[PDB]
Amino acid sequence: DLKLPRQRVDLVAPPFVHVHEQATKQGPKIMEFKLVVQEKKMVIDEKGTTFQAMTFNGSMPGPLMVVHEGDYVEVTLVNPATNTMPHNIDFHSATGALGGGALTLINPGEQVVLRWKATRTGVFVYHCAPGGPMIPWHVVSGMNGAVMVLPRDGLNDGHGHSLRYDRIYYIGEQDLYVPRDEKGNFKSYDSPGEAYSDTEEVMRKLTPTHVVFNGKAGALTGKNALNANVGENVLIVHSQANRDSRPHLIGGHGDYVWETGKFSNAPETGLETWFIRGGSAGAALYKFLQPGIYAYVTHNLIEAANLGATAHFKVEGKWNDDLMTQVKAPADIPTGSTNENLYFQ
Amino acid sequence: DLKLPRQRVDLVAPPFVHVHEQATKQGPKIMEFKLVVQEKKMVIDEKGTTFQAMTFNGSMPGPLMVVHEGDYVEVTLVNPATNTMPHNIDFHSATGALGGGALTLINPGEQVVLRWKATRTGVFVYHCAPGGPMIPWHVVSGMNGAVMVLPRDGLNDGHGHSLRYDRIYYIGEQDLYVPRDEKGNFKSYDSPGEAYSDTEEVMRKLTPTHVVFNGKAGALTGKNALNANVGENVLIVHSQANRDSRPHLIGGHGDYVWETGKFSNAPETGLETWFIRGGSAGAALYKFLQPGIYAYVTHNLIEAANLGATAHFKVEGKWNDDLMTQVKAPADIPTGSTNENLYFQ
Amino acid sequence: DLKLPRQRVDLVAPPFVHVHEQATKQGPKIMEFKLVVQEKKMVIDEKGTTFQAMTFNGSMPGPLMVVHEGDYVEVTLVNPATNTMPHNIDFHSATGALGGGALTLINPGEQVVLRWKATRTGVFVYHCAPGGPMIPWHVVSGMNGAVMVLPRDGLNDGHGHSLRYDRIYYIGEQDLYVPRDEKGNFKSYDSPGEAYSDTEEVMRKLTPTHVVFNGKAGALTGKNALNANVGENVLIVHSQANRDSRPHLIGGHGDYVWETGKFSNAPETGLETWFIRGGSAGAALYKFLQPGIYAYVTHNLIEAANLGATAHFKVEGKWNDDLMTQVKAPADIPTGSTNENLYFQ
Ligand SMILES: OC[C@H]1O[C@@](CO)(O[C@H]2O[C@H](CO)[C@@H](O)[C@H](O)[C@H]2O)[C@@H](O)[C@@H]1O
Ligand SMILES: OC[C@H]1O[C@@](CO)(O[C@H]2O[C@H](CO)[C@@H](O)[C@H](O)[C@H]2O)[C@@H](O)[C@@H]1O
Ligand SMILES: OC[C@H]1O[C@@](CO)(O[C@H]2O[C@H](CO)[C@@H](O)[C@H](O)[C@H]2O)[C@@H](O)[C@@H]1O
Ligand SMILES: OC[C@H]1O[C@@](CO)(O[C@H]2O[C@H](CO)[C@@H](O)[C@H](O)[C@H]2O)[C@@H](O)[C@@H]1O
Ligand SMILES: OC[C@H]1O[C@@](CO)(O[C@H]2O[C@H](CO)[C@@H](O)[C@H](O)[C@H]2O)[C@@H](O)[C@@H]1O
Ligand SMILES: OC[C@H]1O[C@@](CO)(O[C@H]2O[C@H](CO)[C@@H](O)[C@H](O)[C@H]2O)[C@@H](O)[C@@H]1O
Ligand SMILES: O=N[O-]
Ligand SMILES: O=N[O-]
Ligand SMILES: O=N[O-]
Ligand SMILES: [Cu+2]
Ligand SMILES: [Cu+2]
Ligand SMILES: [Cu+2]
Ligand SMILES: [Cu+2]
Ligand SMILES: [Cu+2]
Ligand SMILES: [Cu+2]
Repeated sequence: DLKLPRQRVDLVAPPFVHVHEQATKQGPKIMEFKLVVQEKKMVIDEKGTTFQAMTFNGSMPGPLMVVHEGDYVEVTLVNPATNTMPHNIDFHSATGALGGGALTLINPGEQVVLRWKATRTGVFVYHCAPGGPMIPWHVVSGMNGAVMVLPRDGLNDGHGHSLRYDRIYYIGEQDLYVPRDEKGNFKSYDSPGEAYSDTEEVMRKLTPTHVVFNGKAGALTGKNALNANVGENVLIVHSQANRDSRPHLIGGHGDYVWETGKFSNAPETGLETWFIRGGSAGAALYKFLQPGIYAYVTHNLIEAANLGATAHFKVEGKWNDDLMTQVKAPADIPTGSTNENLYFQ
Repeated sequence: DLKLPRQRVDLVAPPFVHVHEQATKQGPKIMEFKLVVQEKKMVIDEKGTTFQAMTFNGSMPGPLMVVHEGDYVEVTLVNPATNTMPHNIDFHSATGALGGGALTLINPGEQVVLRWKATRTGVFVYHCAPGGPMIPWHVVSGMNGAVMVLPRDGLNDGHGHSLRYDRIYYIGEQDLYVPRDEKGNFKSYDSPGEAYSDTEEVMRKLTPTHVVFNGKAGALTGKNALNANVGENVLIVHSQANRDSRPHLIGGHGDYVWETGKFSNAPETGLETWFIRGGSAGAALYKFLQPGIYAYVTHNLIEAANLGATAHFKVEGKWNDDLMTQVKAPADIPTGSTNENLYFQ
Repeated sequence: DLKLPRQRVDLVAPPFVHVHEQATKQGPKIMEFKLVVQEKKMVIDEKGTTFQAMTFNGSMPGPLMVVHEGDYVEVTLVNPATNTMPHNIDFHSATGALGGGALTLINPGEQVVLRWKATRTGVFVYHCAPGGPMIPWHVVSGMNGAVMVLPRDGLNDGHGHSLRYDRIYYIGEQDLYVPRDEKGNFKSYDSPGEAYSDTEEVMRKLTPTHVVFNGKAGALTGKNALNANVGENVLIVHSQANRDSRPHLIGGHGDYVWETGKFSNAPETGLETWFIRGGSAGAALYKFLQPGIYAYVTHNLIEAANLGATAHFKVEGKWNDDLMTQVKAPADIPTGSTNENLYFQ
């Protein structure tokens, strides 16, 4: 019925993004994606805490899908017979049938094929939503990702100037609700169903035990730091399917930020910290101007430092002393200093 | 002193809205409204939990008032002698005297008449605010609503195009703080004053026990779903007098969203999820393009599914297979499938 | 190497702001500031609760620094030998080295001199960030302030009209996490290090015990209310280094609000309530139109009334009955009233 060309897309694991064009002269295509549900125990923190995760394609977040405005997205959702639970998918990018949820409920051993027209530009959450209390539980178990629908002319600054990224990273932020025993130790379970009742009790109090990027504390630090170079314009897509976040690049800015995540709106310029409303994706462009380590956090610093929500960028390049310089290295305070005359003493 | 024409307005119970014009050629009027305080026990959840509510006109939220820029709003606030508590009203739309609170404190058996000039366009919270700790307690007991001040030319897209709604609904979202006994069961009381001390202890921990639309879990689901038709442009006014919310229409979008709720600002286009800051109203326009059930949620899905914060729209019309279609109904996974070669296994 | 003129700035205690120009015809300068770290026990609430604070210049918040775009900011950070902890500083305004943190770690008895170029306009957080879990702990112990980088032409409305304030106030909002004993009483400690382990446990649950302006409940009420006059345009800078806030001026508005706090973006007009994302500063201009007391709150009214987050403005001037008037003072309800016929009874 459609007859458009069909293009198969091979998804890649976050924080990386499958190859795509920003600007394109190709016409609308049917862009074919496969997502395979995987329930599995995963390690979420640096102490080895495990929890019964439920994922799209084995990762938290699910992979970033990228298409262009006016493409059709044909998703094969697969629920392997090794799974225990029904699953489905809601695309916040899509129109109708609860974002596709009402057309994609599949039992273990089943798959389903949904097509949705990419009529709305931006970054959007996709997440599982089987019904009722199963909706939050599948989402905070890991079952959420994002899709980016680019304008065919690529990004602009909303003032008639093209914007182009050298690199793109997808940061999925996950709130997790891990039960504790009477001693305060995280509990383990043999299956998601066995973890449910105790997890729902934690969920109800609305306070995550962990807030993680790329599915675990430390996922995107040290060896797995995100690479960049001075002069590169980097797009940082950030999603949170359930809970607000306030992203901040420590020692940088958001040059161009779509915090509500929709490219029909002009981005804000020069932000320190932006805001991802729970149930959405946003995006920030930044041109690195200085080398070194940058931390990328939610700027609830308790969440960032103590519940897992810090990533690192390692940026190669030459230091710019005009932007910042240490004028005097740490030195003993002048014995002659008169700090005891200061107005606040 | 004023001499302008006086127009009496009959308020209607949320989520409906009293009849009004969007664009008008009438000049400024004195728009006369009556709000009557009602303290009463109300059922808030589907298990029959009751709590000692305090309301404007017997509803949570209070009714939506609609006037036009440059109208004067003359509110008679009535505090029946059957009430136990002083009450007042703060209009976030109004200028001076703590929004009118400092001019409207009335004991049981009293009424008061306040006039405020509608100088600021948008949707705004109104709420009770008697002083001190009584301010949050009266508000999270139910004593909040909204007023919409339309431009005389009606809504625009901020780019010189008129916007007109076919239908308007008012979604008041209420955080509730219901005490529990040592067993975890919700406690009942014979009066608001008797509930206060235990409720303040819950309030202090900043975690609601319920987050409800139109005063109770399930208020706007099943039989009470909101009606619409394909092709109708629907305005959805959302308020939260105390606590942030992140509205989302599942399977739809916000075509035009004023999340900060003020019509002097151009709306954002094509949002997935928006943000109502506690202490404000916002509004979203959406043109329905697909029939069926839509859920309207705060996209903290735990709040939505587990603490009461889901409404439904039932939309009549023809399905558009071009926007979305089920290409293949659920089927067993191809025995020939090679999902064990997938990159994440 | 730089040779620009050097201008020393004497900081003043919040909520006041050191003298500065809005529009300037001076060229870029090296603006010299000194911040001295002070660890000290401070009183945070009206019951006399103390906690082991850590401050810049003895205040919560740290003082507001004001410079202009293209100035260089040369900060001497001093860590007196009477302190117990290493400290540093991260300027969200600055580019490189984690905002300066990675260049400013100083032990007790040391100082350091950092220069950063003011390339980004707006209000920005600065805060301590020594590393790891010490980052949130130093920030929620008090170690955060703000810097404003004005355009050289001063503020504009983003529509080619100059905006000028008559007065400026800096409201730093602080989330505090004070341990409680088994009885619910706040605990005291002899040193920050002794308070740490019990404070980290409170921090982890993400629910402050206090949310204060200018370092304590009641800091900016009664005798310390903020002064203004009818007709004055007041800039209200609001920062929160760790946690979201929703500012509201009760009986007023935000005429011009930069809630994300960056002057390259046009402000929103006529807001009721705005949103400061944790890790940022924002700013609102308001022209007072009515005299009397205004409360300035976070519009989580529980936080405002019950956890300390209310300031007052006392505004001198003549009452404008056209904007608002009490038409009828409180009176007994007309015996003849027919309120029992009302639709909601
Ligand atoms: O806006 C992107 C895309 O959405 C559609 C619906 O699929 O239009 C919606 O938004 C338009 C612009 O705001 C409105 O004019 C329209 O009424 C609404 O349906 C597409 O038409 C549009 O290309
Ligand atoms: O958090 C309370 C209490 O629980 C203990 C175990 O008894 O540690 C648990 O909690 C810590 C913070 O979440 C985790 O680091 C640890 O993994 C977990 O087992 C106590 O150490 C702690 O005081
Ligand atoms: O903005 C709506 C309405 O508010 C008033 C005050 O009642 O003006 C305020 O905002 C104006 C536009 O931002 C400012 O120019 C003005 O200084 C401020 O008092 C009305 O004048 C206006 O019609
Ligand atoms: O929530 C804790 C604990 O309390 C119990 C009663 O002992 O149930 C209460 O809490 C539930 C969630 O809020 C409610 O559904 C119910 O209405 C309430 O009485 C336990 O069932 C629960 O485990
Ligand atoms: O934007 C203020 C200031 O920031 C700099 C970097 O110091 O520019 C950044 O943002 C510009 C405008 O968005 C971009 O064009 C640029 O690529 C980015 O580095 C300065 O150049 C500018 O004056
Ligand atoms: O808050 C719980 C419980 O603790 C007590 C002391 O036993 O009071 C403490 O908590 C109050 C609220 O935070 C504070 O006003 C007071 O300063 C603090 O000591 C009880 O009174 C209260 O019920
Ligand atoms: O600047 N980072 O917390
Ligand atoms: O798309 N709704 O959770
Ligand atoms: O209007 N203040 O809560
Ligand atoms: Cu699922
Ligand atoms: Cu959703
Ligand atoms: Cu009241
Ligand atoms: Cu209010
Ligand atoms: Cu410090
Ligand atoms: Cu920071």
